[PDB]
Amino acid sequence: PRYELALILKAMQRPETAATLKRTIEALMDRGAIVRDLENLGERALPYRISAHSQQHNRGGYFLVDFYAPTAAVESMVEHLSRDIDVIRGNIVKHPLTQELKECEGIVPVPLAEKLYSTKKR
Amino acid sequence: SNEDLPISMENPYKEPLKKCILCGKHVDYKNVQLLSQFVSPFTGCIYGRHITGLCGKKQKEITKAIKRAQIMGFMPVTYKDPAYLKDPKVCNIRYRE
Amino acid sequence: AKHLKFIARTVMVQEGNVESAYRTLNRILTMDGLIEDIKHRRYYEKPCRRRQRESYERCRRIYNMEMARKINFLMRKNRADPWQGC
Amino acid sequence: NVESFASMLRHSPLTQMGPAKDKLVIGRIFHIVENDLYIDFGGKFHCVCRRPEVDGEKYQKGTRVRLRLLDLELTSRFLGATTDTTVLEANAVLLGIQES
Amino acid sequence: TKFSIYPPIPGEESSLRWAGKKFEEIPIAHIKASHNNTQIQVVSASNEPLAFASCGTEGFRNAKKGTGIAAQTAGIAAAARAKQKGVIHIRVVVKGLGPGRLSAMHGLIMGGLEVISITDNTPIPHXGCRPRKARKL
Amino acid sequence: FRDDACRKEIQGFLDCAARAQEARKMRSIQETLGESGSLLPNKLNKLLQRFPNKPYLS
RNA sequence: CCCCACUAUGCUUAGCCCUAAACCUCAACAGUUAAAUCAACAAAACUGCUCGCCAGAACACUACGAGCCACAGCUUAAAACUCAAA
Ligand code: FES
Ligand SMILES: [K+]
Ligand SMILES: [Mg+2]
Ligand SMILES: [Mg+2]
Ligand SMILES: [Mg+2]
Ligand SMILES: [Mg+2]
Ligand SMILES: [Mg+2]
Ligand SMILES: [Mg+2]
Ligand SMILES: [Mg+2]
Ligand SMILES: [Mg+2]
Ligand SMILES: [Mg+2]
Repeated sequence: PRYELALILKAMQRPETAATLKRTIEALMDRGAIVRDLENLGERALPYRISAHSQQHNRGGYFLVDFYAPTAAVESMVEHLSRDIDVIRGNIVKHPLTQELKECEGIVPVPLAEKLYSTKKR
Repeated sequence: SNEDLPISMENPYKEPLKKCILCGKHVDYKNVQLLSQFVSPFTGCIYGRHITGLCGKKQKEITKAIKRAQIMGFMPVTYKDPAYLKDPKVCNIRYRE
Repeated sequence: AKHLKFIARTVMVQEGNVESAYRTLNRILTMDGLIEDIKHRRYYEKPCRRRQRESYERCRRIYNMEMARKINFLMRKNRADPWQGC
Repeated sequence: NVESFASMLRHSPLTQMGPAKDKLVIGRIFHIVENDLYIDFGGKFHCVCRRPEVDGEKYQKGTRVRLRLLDLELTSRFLGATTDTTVLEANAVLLGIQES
Repeated sequence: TKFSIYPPIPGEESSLRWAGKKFEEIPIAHIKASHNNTQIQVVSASNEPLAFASCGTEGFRNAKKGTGIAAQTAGIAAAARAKQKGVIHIRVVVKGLGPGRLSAMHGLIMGGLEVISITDNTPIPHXGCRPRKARKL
Repeated sequence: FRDDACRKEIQGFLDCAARAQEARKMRSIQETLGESGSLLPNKLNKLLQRFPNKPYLS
């Protein structure tokens, strides 16, 4: 299916970041994935401190990899990212653009519930 | 029979159903700016739908996106990211007297 | 512990008015439910007891909001008697 | 050739008005209690409007005024009630006086 | 400019100053308001301890420590030792809902310190350790 | 414990107690009058008597 | 009952045990709101069809028999004596 890899990389110089991305995209292809696009979301301060591979991180490079892969590649890729020392945090989710949003007519009002109690005099 | 008798039909004056501010829009966990508009600035607590004004479907979408974004490294948990404090105030809550 | 400090639950004092800053902070923590949450967490509330409390609190909200809605609806009728003497 | 009730109802101004929310109507003050003006505007129920602060003395019994209607009858069903509670008055906003 | 209750964010260029010091440079008064005691420690922005006072160190014992006046006395004592070390403005970080939560802050002010901000850091577990069983009273 | 040296502080405490003594006398009057209250339970119950909730059919 | 300390235990894995006010004490499916609405209370009153279950209290979540990884257990489950009530 179509997946989205949300990849937070260690803050590095341009050469080491390109080597990490190439090494990560090749890992996807080695597992049978068809990589569709690579998006750079920019280097930013993390929302909190993240400890990864005996190091503390406060900034990271946010990248996205849109790709298709067999269902068995996800588990194998997650294991690969856990060993890459230049990856702070990597998560694979089902691509949000696959889920088609159903149409909505609006808010249907809810009337106050009726006949909850008998009408006998108490 | 008679021309002036009422005729059966649907209410012509019926108003269109109201929609939430996010009706028809995609809620992504990477759009931290939008998600930040539905958490407390001081505590990061997700606002209930009585504060956000969202429909049930979008209250769930926002909630699930926030929880995903927080643990994936996109959004803080204990406070609203200060970068997003000057965004439009869409929630119905006032903390200053 | 891993987050930045002096952002969460932080209120700045204006013109040395520490009372108003503390009241604002207490109002913030109260509205977000933290004060009541801290109190309920001092001793363990068993799940059966928590479910009963939530049911009681939800039924109280419905009753209180419906009584308030009726009070506001009838308040206009609190005007002086237009037909006094009849 | 006697007009039927169905005909009277179809061609009545109250029928032709449609929904009452945000409709401008002409009312007449028929009863006054202190600064509460009781105004009939052609509906089942009168509305009660407070005397405006400006030109309050111009509003007297018989004075015709302009109203913006909100509801012809204020009614609501409350928790546990079997029927709707009615206050037996219309909801309207007093705009001013009508003059020629 | 209008007043902002939100604290200045470190790394941005704010105009607020206190004795020529930025918000990130103001010392911190850590108040631990427990149910049976109140502890106050003033530290520098670099985490250097400057003064410590608690209801117990001010000569209160047993239930008297868990009072507002006991915390107020601890605040004055901590303020006095901190003022000698050059402290005027402090950032208050209070954790706990004890009786000396607010009184400890008053004592810091009566002792000559100016509170520029108040921070709550009461630990709230998001799901955490199981607390002790309820009391039968 | 010499009152001669603590005059200003004593006069403060004395005035503060007097203000709190009068304040209770003020509050009590305004509480019964309802000057600050949204409505008095007594007044708010006479209004409900006129529009009683009807959980039964008539 | 209140305070402190600490164990079995609450967790995981692999097997047992098979019990709860396991109760929303309101069976499944289909249907109705009219007639008589209806002991009381509770969560208005009923029809069709089917399975399960019940027939004074207590003895009795007991005895015996039988089955079961259960061996101070579980399930099924009586009788005698006693009472005019429960
Ligand atoms: S009202 Fe349409 S999605 Fe919310
Ligand atoms: K039950
Ligand atoms: Mg143990
Ligand atoms: Mg676990
Ligand atoms: Mg159960
Ligand atoms: Mg049963
Ligand atoms: Mg069955
Ligand atoms: Mg029997
Ligand atoms: Mg048993
Ligand atoms: Mg047995
Ligand atoms: Mg046996």
